[PDB]
Amino acid sequence: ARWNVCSYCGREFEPGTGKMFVRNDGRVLFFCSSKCEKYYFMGRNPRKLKWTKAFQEARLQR
Amino acid sequence: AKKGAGATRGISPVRPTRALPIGAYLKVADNSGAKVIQIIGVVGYKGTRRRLAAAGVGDMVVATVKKGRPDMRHQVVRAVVVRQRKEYRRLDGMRVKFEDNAAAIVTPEGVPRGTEIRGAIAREAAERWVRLGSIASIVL
Amino acid sequence: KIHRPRRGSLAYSPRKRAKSIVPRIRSWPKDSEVRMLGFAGYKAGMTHILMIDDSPGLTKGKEIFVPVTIVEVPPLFVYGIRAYKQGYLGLETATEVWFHDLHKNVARRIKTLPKNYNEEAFQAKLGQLEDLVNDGEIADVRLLVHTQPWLIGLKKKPEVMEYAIGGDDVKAKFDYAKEKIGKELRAGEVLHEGELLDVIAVTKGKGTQGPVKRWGVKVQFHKAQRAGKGRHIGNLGPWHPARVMWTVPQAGQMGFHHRTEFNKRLIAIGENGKLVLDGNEIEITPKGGFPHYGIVRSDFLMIEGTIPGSFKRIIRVRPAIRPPKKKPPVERPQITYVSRESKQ
RNA sequence: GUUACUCCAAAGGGUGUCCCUGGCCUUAGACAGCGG
RNA sequence: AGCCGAGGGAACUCGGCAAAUUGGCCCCGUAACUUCGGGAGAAGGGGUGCCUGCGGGUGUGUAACCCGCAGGUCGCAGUGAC
RNA sequence: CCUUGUCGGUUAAAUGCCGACCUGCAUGAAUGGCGUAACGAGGUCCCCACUGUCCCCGGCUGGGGCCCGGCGAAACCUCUGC
RNA sequence: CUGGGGAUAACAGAGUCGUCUCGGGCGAGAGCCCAUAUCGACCCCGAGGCUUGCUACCUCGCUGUCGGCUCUUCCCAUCCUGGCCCUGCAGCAGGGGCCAAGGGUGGGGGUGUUCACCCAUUAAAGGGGAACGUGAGCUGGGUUUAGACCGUCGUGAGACAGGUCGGAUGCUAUCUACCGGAGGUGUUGGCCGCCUGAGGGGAAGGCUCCCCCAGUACGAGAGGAACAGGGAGCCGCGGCCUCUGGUCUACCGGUUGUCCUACAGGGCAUAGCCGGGCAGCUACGCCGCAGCCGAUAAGGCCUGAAAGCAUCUAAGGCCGAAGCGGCCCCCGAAAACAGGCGGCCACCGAGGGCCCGGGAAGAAGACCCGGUUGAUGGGGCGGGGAUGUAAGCGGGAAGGGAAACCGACCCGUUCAGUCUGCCGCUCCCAACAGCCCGAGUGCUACCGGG
Ligand SMILES: [Zn+2]
Repeated sequence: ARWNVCSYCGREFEPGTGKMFVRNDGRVLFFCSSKCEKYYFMGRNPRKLKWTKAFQEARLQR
Repeated sequence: AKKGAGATRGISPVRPTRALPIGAYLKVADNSGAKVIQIIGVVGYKGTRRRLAAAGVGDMVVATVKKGRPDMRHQVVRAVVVRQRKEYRRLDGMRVKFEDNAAAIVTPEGVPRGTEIRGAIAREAAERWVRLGSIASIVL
Repeated sequence: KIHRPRRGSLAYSPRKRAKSIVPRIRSWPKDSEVRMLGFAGYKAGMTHILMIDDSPGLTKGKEIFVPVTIVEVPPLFVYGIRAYKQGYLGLETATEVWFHDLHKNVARRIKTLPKNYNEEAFQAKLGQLEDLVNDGEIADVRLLVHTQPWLIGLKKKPEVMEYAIGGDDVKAKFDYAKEKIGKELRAGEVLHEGELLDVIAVTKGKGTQGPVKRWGVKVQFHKAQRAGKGRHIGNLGPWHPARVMWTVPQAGQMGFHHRTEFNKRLIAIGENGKLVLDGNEIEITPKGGFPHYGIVRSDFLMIEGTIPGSFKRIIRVRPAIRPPKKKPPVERPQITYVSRESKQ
């Protein structure tokens, strides 16, 4: 019973949900929902969206 | 036991979803002369009226060689699936998926051809065929 | 020629709306433990857990994913004892005894309740029943039960039912019954944790449907789709016999059928809406409640998997009548996680 | 089988049972068992 | 009569019927064969919004219509619909 | 005609299509013969791309169908109708 | 073209069965020798009506058709799946025969094809009937019109059971039949509730692979089994939406073109187009689907005579199948012996319907919960969720201009604003006022009390 962490919006999501994406080079990604995954593969920037944590990580770099 | 010290098979607990039907083109991930293959059948499958056979990860398929080196084309081979783009559930409930559809060419009795799988492969394939994990430098 | 199996089952025919909304139990199992052979409740919702597998087969000893249905079960009130004798063909009722002080809301179902009927007469009638049961003309004893929805706030009009008792004898059954009449039954006094159950209920309504969805008929070719006959079947039959047979797929009522389901494991019985894991006390109701059902207050059951019916519907469980030979143990499995997150 | 005819099966076979006929045997015959 | 459909991609059918793909403009680059006129928009590829500005052609023109370039920035998408 | 002629190529698999052969049942030179660029809502075989054609179907929209008020026919019809 | 024909063909039916499919008797001979493991000639005797013919009994405007798709059902002369017997059966297998019709018998290539041929798999990829099942069910490739081309035949008009291109697909269901839904009468008084279950339906389950048994028995070696036990999947069936995907013309955002003067907020362009999406529906997701008791078939045995011995049978016993019956699921008091129990009314009034507020149910009807002994709908207050940080104000911004000032976009105020076909509390508004159906009569022939 591990709580995993989304690679798009950075939050902890519960056992029995989500997705793992594997690249052919062995690197792995975790997704909490369909939205985060679609935005990732579409190319959106989570660092401009105030509902992620990349936003605060950038608020620092300002 | 009878003969278990050196074998080719095993048991997986997952049974992934069947997502690649007849007529599908898979990439070849192993270092054999083959580059692309087309599925013409699925081993150990019985169906009904108007249904096509379909395979997933860990399944062996009868295939044709479309592109590849001259001594391999228009030949019928057998191949194990190692990756698929459609998801499939693991026991803890999390779901898994890959980037493309790949296969390794093998012998009708499990022994593989080739000597190195370029890329990652799924764990269920390696649990079911014990000689693949001995080739690939990434198992997930 | 080409062969395939037929489309649909002829074992659930006629496929017609159920005679009643309260289900019906036709047969009862062979139990030796003298106890009531069932309970009833109202369905609340679904969720999921993670548990260590106790059941035989590989995957045993691992952490897996198990979906779960929560069934809300307030206590029952026992108000009746009913005797049966043997007639020319089968059983037939012989005598009934009711309790005197019954709730004001039972007359919402049984309008015509008795008028004088004090404890004097109640005890006299009980005595008559006992002097009859000690004779020999008696074949089995059953209990009469009603639900109490006023406790959870769901409704007032109750449900009334008749349940059986375990054992080969009738005087042990009568002792049990005479001890239980006039009082309340809770689910922990009857059901064990880990039992296999058969669930019995009435399914959801879908309405009038066509044969494609109701029997599995194959949609027709795209030329027929452009002709006006895609979701139709082709043939009502041959020339001889010169009538339509009852085996030919047609349209009609889909849903609201009386169904049964075998071998659903009871995992947990809780008290007052909380589940006391080994470690700490916890709630089951999720954040924001259950959709289309509010909060859980009284008592509840965890059932492995799915069951027939919509949420607020009345369910009836019994101990398994058709169990396998390799049973899982009777004890609450090790639960590692229960989901309280929003289900809407 | 319970079919006048309209509308209904054979060649080949049977220590199934009931009967006719003609040879050979018989006061020790035709099987058994005990031995030559 | 219409809109969307995961994973596969004609395995459907007499037959890829029906639907879908492409799609405007500028620049680059374009075969066989040929009645030397064509083929040819062959094929194949890149670009394309808003804002702040700089220049050119005709013209008396801080009138009017046209032609080239740099920088900044927003979005999954700039012939954004038609 | 015998005929799915035979050899080769194209497919995992070819009563097909294309290229060669010639015992042309019953080709043939203005009832024209052999070719042929460009053209064809002409017949025909392959490749790439594209797709709900198919595996295998699901969901949504508008108009009908269904209920209510109003106006108001016809084709058919020996009698009947397990 | 007309007038007519089943007095007369092609097409399906009836009749018949030479032909056809499926069989049998006898024993020549072949099988190292050995008539019967297997094959069985020459000759003789048959079943069926699934090929084809013969005839011309029905039908000449009923319908004229081949193949394919869809859908249901039957036979056994059994391809696999269960059980057995003989072998020229060591094992693995093969060959030949008996019972058995519960289940299964698929996907593709060229061809209009049926069949036939080929590929890769499979436990195996059986053959037939139902008006050559099935056009008031579709299609329309072939075939039999009207157009045109080639080859042959013909002086010619023209023909070819020779090839090729192209070539119309109508219906408002009168009666019955079937699927589902309602309203009556009856059940010898009316109404509540709860039960029995006569009968009917069922495949609700069928099959395969792996480990072990065991590199064991068997076998010179090569090779190579079985009973018991553990597990997994495919086809089929019945359900659910916690998880994952799809849709979501509720909702949130971004943007093009034009119009409302510009901002702001809006209309139209398929919801204008794009992106995300809760409830709900759905599968590409997930849960569930006993082998046991009884009686039998082929077969294997006991006792046992006819026929002092023998003999599975004549009389009598014991065993023995995926097949029959029951246990299990679905429907079911109109089951005409038209049921049983408890209670309430009748001999004014028990109960019910309309009506009101809603859905967990729905084509109309029916069904379920509530109706001030009240949280049924709305509102207000809060919880949870979906999008994704509102307008206005303040500051910055590539660069321009004498300067005032322009200026796409960025930061802050701001997990914001908008929305909620989801939950909870709270009588602030409305579930009021009412109106109708309704059993109620008796006699002889009686049963048991009076
Ligand atoms: Zn996320």
